[PDB]
Amino acid sequence: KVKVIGRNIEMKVRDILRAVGFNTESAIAKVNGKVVLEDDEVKDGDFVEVIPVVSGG
Amino acid sequence: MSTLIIPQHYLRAILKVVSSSSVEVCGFLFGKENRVLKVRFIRNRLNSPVEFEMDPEEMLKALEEAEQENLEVVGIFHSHIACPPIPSGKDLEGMKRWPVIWLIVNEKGEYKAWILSEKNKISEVKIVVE
Ligand SMILES: [Zn+2]
Repeated sequence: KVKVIGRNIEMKVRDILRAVGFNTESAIAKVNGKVVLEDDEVKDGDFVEVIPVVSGG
Repeated sequence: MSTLIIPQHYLRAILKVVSSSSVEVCGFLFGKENRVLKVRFIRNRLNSPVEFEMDPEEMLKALEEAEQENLEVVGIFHSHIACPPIPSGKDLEGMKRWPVIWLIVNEKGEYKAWILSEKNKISEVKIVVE
């Protein structure tokens, strides 16, 4: 239930981000198609997309 | 991919915006396969001449908009200031998370495009200006 876009590979949202390799500052998340903040509660049957923040130099 | 096809008026506009910016510019190249059909500039929230990070809200709105239009992200573009358009080690990590074509330009009008393979090796890609 965790899709990270960019590579396109398939509790609160802060842990699901750290579980897939990101934090609040390096990715933005949306649950069931809706943006959510870091300590927003995640439910058992919801669909999450992790959007890595594009960065470089 | 192997080659980037980008319309001249988009490339010229990117170079003009870069030529007068004191900070790094960044954005998306949207289209089909290797061909650019739309461009979206995105705020560099670091406001910095040496690094860039996309505003997350602007980024997400741009990707959702492109999805509605049935467009893929063909590539990412950003600028260097006072150095050649070669990927840096900082670019390497962003290319892992967004493994599409990376177009790099600078304020002198130079531009080159790059891609990161699955073996995490960078290769230059040819550009056709349409
Ligand atoms: Zn760079």
